[PDB]
Amino acid sequence: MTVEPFRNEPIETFQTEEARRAMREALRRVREEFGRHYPLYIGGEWVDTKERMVSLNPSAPSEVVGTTAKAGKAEAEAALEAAWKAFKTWKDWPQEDRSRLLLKAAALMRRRKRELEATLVYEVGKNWVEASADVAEAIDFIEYYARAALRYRYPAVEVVPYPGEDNESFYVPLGAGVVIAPWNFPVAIFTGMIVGPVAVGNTVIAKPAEDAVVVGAKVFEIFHEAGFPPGVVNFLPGVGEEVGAYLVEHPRIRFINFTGSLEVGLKIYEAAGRLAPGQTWFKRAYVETGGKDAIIVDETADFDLAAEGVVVSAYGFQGQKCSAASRLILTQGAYEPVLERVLKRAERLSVGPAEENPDLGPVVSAEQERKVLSYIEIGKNEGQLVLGGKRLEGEGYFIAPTVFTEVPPKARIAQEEIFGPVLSVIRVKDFAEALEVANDTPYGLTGGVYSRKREHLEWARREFHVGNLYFNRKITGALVGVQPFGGFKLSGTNAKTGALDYLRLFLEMKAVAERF
Amino acid sequence: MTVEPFRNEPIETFQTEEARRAMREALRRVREEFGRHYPLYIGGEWVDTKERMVSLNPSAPSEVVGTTAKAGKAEAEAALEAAWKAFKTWKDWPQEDRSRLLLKAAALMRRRKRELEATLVYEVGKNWVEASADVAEAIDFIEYYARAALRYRYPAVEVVPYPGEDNESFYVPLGAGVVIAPWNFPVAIFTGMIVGPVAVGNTVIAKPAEDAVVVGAKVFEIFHEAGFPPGVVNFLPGVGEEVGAYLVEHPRIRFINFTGSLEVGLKIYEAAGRLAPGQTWFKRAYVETGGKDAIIVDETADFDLAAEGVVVSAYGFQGQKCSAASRLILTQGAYEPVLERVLKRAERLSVGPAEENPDLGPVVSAEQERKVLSYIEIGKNEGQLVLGGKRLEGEGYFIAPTVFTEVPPKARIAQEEIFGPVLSVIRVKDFAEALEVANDTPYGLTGGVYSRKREHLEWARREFHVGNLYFNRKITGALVGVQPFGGFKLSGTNAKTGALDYLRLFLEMKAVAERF
Ligand code: NA
Ligand code: NA
Repeated sequence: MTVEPFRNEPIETFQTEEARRAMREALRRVREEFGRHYPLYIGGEWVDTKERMVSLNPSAPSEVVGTTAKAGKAEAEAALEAAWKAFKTWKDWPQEDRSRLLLKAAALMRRRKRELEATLVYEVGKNWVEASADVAEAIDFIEYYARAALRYRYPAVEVVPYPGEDNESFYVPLGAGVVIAPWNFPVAIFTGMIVGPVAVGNTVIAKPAEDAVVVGAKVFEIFHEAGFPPGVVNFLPGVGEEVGAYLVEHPRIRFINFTGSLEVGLKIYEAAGRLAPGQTWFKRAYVETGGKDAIIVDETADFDLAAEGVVVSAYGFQGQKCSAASRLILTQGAYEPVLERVLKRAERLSVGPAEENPDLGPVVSAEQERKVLSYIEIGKNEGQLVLGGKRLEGEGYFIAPTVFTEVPPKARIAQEEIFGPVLSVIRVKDFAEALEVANDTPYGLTGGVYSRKREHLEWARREFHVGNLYFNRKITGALVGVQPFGGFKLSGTNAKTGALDYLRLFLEMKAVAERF
Repeated sequence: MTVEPFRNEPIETFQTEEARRAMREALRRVREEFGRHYPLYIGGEWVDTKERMVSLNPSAPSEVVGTTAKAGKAEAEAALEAAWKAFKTWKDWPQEDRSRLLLKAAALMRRRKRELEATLVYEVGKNWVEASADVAEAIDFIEYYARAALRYRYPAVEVVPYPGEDNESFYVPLGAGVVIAPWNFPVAIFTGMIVGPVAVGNTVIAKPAEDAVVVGAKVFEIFHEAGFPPGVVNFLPGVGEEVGAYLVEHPRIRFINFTGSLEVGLKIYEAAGRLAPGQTWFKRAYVETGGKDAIIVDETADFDLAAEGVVVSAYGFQGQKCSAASRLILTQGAYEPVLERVLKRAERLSVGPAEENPDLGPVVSAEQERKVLSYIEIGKNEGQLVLGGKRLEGEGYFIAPTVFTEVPPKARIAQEEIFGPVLSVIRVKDFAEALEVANDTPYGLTGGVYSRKREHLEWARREFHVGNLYFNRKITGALVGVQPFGGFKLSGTNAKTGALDYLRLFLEMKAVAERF
């Protein structure tokens, strides 16, 4: 099969009247549908339940954006049966056929981009460009994995020949697994985590984050329309740990693909290591578990450029990114000039209902707000609050862009993932100390350096121990294909998304010799 | 760096007078050297201990092949410190330099081939050709991984370009890890499990199997002579669980490479899933955990060819292989002709001291002998004993080639890995039933089919669910490069040895972007 070379889906900036008009139209359609109910999707059909889940607007939490069905263990077992039944034949599809199915799904998603963006705006409080980046990335994952999967097609393995024999090695999919998706990229990462394993012959049971069940269902409408055979992909929104735990611990779950908090990732990995009664394999678990990401700026940097990149990195989607700059490490000569610019830029950021395209919408839920406010309280004892640090007026979960300075490297706010608009500024003597401070956390996801000194940049290339490192630019928004995404240390298992290597994680190899 | 394309090291058959003469002299010199003491190897030096371990000749257990130092927790910690210290600079060696070091080690091993084979004969009771295949495979691992490592060299990752930026993805080694090696291939697999990680910049603490500590020490002599920097490879023979448990559970062990029993493998995988106090990463654990491997024969096969291949697969190295044919599955039309041929061939097999180059030497230890004899007692009550089934006379651990027939597919002797010269013959209606029975174990390592029917071979290609499948030939002796080796299900994690993919397991990826 021959398609155009992969390119990334353009991220809409809404600079044209037509773009703005199209968004307003999408926002109107989506809100007119706030009354909709979305069932489970199991074995190729929408399956409702007696109990339901409610999805709220974080910019107006008294407003319901939709309701969904609620899976328990029984529906989890039904989905598992459907997934294994589907696997028996889905595994035998030619790779070209599976890749075409994905390409169809990408084309349908592209055609519904505005509707999906507008759903992210209302359901998770993304502003317009954050919303567009999320959906574009989801399209990218489907387009990239469709093509990348062909690189593994029968028989892909390079082997040494032997006289009088055919020696053939080839990959085969694992089976049925469970995807446990995050709320902060509930189209992009939700889609990527499902379609990567599915592209090469696996089948998947997907549990959306509670906060983003509506947009998850809409992605499944796309899967349904694309025509994935029954049981290949399944959708199980649920409350609390019931569904996820049942599947993670199940003897017949073959793999687990997880993105979310370290607390939960650690439990998943530990459970994956155990042989459940009657289990007949070693479970694979892929976890991406967040970061405490730093930007270093030294005295040679373009300070204006640095301040812009820090502000985008720290406060983009309200700092609710595993990639967010939550630490700003400044050498002596960079401290005053950089901090002053960061403060001036940050104090101008607007915060309000996401649909108005503010610089920041609200945090995602009452629980997120509680967590972020609690860390702000901790931060008041550990550093010097110099900007924000409070809830803003309205029922929406609006929190001001927050900055603490003179933060000790080993402070709780300098070590623990806050996942909100809170930046900790750390002052260091020189570049060597900046690297030491950058490295001394349990995590290793993203990092950045602003500097004009080549020796400092190339030193960081070698020694700033993070999976995704960026020089003289923002540290968020890794692009599929361009920047393989995934970390070191307690940021997870280094499963690089948007990379050729990702699909190998969902395959095993068979070696077959015939002696003639 | 440019070297000749990889070829496998030829396996000596000892058919020429020159080869016999060389081998007799090598065996004489090794025997003359019985009783020699080998210390631990830690941070570039041989380090002795007060306690010692004894290695016996399984063909004449009153004979002490040698003794070694015995490591406990303190020596394990000293080795870990040395391995992390070495890692700091070893990771920074150009890949060409590391690869050249492996090539030197291969050249030195090649020059000591006869001595190592003779050490295997005396220490683990391999006959001459089994010893030669073992050493040749060790040489192959070093040659193969030296070349394969270069395919991963800076910056190896294929990424999509982006305007105005350099995007550079590359691999880095993980750190210091522990190797727990088996007694049955204590040159080949001991070597491969160590030099693979080490090739790409990792460092290793290696624990030899208790029964094979002398040959492990000799491999370390080669490593020391080759000039691996201090700390890069470390040798810790020990008794029982102490050293292995201490390292597997350690917060500062980065990875674990294991080959041995399912029982032990399951505990290792479970422990690697836990975060030890102060641990700052998700451990990787690679395990290869044995098999219950079948050869299917149908009525279309060459029955004499099948019987030869079955006897070799079942009884080579006394059936003490993860790859050994421990099940013979015969369709109704093949049952009588193949079984009669197998019986006639097996009853002619010689058994005696390994130095005599018999068809079968002894099993490896008194405990192994006990276990195998216990399973023979179990088998007598499950199927029909038709050959052997007893210990022979002599102090060496000699067990007769054993055959049970009309074995129920779910019998313990048809399910559990006996690891001795015991073949279980299962009679089935047809090929479909043969595949069902072949698949219905918890394992998935090796298997074979003797058939002339193309439809049956190609059906097995798709449905006989084992990592290493062979048609119309023996199912043991997978060659490095030619047949990537590793299984499915409870045969382990499908870490394919002697394959390009093996080295990827010991690397993580970094993505570094510079916006100009
Ligand atoms: Na919501
Ligand atoms: Na021994």
